[PDB]
Amino acid sequence: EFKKLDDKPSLVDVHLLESKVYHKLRNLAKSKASLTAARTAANSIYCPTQTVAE
Amino acid sequence: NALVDILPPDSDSSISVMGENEKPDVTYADVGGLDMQKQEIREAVELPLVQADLYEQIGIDPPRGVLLYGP
Amino acid sequence: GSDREVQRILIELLTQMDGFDQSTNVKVIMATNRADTLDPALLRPGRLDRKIEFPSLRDRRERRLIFGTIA
Amino acid sequence: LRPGRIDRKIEFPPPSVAARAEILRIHSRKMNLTRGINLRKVAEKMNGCSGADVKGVCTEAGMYALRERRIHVTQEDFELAVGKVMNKNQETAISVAKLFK
Amino acid sequence: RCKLKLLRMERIKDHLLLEEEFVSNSEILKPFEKKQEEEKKQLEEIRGNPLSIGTLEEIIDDDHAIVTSPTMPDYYVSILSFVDKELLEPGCSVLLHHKTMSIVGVLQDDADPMVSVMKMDKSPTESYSDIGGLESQIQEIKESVELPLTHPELYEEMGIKPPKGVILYGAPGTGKTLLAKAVANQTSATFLRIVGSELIQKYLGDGPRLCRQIFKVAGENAPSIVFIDEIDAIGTKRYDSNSGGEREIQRTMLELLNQLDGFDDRGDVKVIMATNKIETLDPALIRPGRIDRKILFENPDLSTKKKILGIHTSKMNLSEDVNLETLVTTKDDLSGADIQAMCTEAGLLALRERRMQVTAEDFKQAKERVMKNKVEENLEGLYL
Amino acid sequence: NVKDLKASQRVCLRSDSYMLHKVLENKADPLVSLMMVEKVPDSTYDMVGG
Ligand SMILES: Nc1ncnc2c1ncn2[C@@H]1O[C@H](COP(=O)(O)OP(=O)(O)OP(=O)(O)O)[C@@H](O)[C@H]1O
Ligand SMILES: [Mg+2]
Repeated sequence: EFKKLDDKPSLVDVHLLESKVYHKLRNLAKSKASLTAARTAANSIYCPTQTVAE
Repeated sequence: NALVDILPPDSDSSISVMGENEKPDVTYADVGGLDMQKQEIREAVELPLVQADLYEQIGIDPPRGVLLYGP
Repeated sequence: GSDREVQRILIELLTQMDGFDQSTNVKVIMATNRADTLDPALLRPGRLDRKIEFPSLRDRRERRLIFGTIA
Repeated sequence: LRPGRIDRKIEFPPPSVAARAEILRIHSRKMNLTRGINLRKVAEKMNGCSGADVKGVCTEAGMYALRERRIHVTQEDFELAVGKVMNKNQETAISVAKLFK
Repeated sequence: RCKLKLLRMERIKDHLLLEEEFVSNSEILKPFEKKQEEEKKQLEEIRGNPLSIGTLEEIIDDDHAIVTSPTMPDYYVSILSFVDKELLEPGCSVLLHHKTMSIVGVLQDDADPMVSVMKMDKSPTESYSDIGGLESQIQEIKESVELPLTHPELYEEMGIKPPKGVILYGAPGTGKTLLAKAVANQTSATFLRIVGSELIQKYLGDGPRLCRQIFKVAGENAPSIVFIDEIDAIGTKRYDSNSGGEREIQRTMLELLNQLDGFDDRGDVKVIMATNKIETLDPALIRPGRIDRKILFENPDLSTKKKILGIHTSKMNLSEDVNLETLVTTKDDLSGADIQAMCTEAGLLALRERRMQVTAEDFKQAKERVMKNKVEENLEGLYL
Repeated sequence: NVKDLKASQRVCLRSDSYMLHKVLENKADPLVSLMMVEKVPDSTYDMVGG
């Protein structure tokens, strides 16, 4: 929904949560896919130190 | 001057392969930045080698040649 | 005539570039150092579809990477 | 432009939104989408100015479904693809980003 | 209508030409006489098999020449001496024998694609009175270009040298471009036509060589009319700055003086120049005695505009609607290309109807569009 | 023969003296030089649709 409302650096977090959920369900295919998305989104410069650490 | 034998499409090379005999001196552990182009080069190069059929079963045409340009 | 041999060689690139297409292989990679040397029958899609730009500006995390991999 | 040598002069409009939807639809029959993805919906997110801009939404969307690794092009790909081209559309409408370095 | 019979008369003679020629070849051609048969025996003795074209560099006067072949070895050739020893000159293409090289013979003509550009491939079927009107400014091109070639009789009577050259200029759409093509259709003299925008190349020094060629062909062909279409396109047109530019423009101008008359003393060439910018031309070219009378064109007046519109409406279908006489009235000292564009556009309005009657209504709608290229390609519109 | 031979027809020659032998089935077309080196497909009106 927040792709209609995209202005958000707060979906960077949502991607990282998404990766953790998939990892513990023990699929690494889509844990990798979301993690890749999260790396791309943090390449743009607004990200906290905490956010980069996660 | 007559066609008396043939030569295979392997022999009469311009120069042999350098991708199964020699190997380049660069990997992406010694590439730093250009992360923006790093997303673009695996679309073009890496995905058709592993399975060219990905594009076809989606129904999008695979890109043709890659131009790299810059200063 | 000698400059027409150069042109004849470019024409064979087009012929073999077209013939190669829709095959498992990676369609030809070529790089340039000046993007003012192109022609409108070389840069045209069906020979060069994808255009990976190379900047010198990038951004602060990606320039950070270049200092760090050579470090 | 001397009159006597030109007897037809044909303009091409930067599209309507009625025209911009049908250009999406011509390209989407090459593609395989998930059923229930309206392309009238995509053309209204766009404002475009060429039939290439909407040709690039279709292209970018099928490269996003390439990354995803599903056969079907998803509805998610067409949200993101609109926004990629729209950003690129508005970034040559300022003074022009370079296409050749 | 009813020219059918004239078409059939013409046709019948074409049928008779086809017939007589075919039958003549077949056992009455030249197959059974000894002044061909015994002459060719000893013609073929010294002829090949290969006939190995050469390029004639220079002659030597002892019955030899130095040729350089296209295949790269030179030969110091002899000359058999039945082909007429001195009738061959540098730039000729020569037939050399398959063995020891003698000039077996000499080819006159070898078609280059570079004289194709000048030479015609189409006939300009519109001739006199399809450019009708300007009947006072056609006595300065058919009393000094067409007419001396047709009648040297009148010019033997006065003596002195016949007229040489003309320059046409005036406002666009006064028929300037077609006038030249219309006098050369009728005389049937050697019509070279060269565009003004091909003299300027993005390559240097080979520009003047092209212009030099054009007049050598003219002098080689005794009755000669050279239309240089557009030589205002030499001072408004330039490419790159290292092979176009000023230097190129100076060189070409000067080449043309030598060609046209200069020192050459060549065959009678009439020159016809279309221009409307008459200071792109040398102060050694717009003096007369090379270009004798000068022709000014003004826009045709109202009764001349009746003549111009009458060429166009013989092709137009007509109606009881049509009123020609009011179409002229609105136009005031306007060009004959506006009138030509109105009727072509009036036929475009007919076509849209999908009807084959062209009426007064179709002409007047097209008249307002034709005057719109003069009031709205002007963005001030009404003079501010 | 010369009435069965014509301009822009590729021939075969036999190098005994370059004796014209047969016509060559394939000959060059200069228009294909232009269009091929350019490379330009045909379209229908469905790729202008809209
Ligand atoms: N007197 C006329 N009668 C018939 N048609 C004319 C006449 N004058 C000009 N036209 C037409 O006007 C058009 C342009 O004139 P033309 O090309 O002969 O030379 P121009 O005066 O150099 O003009 P331009 O090169 O700008 O068209 C042609 O289609 C020609 O047939
Ligand atoms: Mg003209």
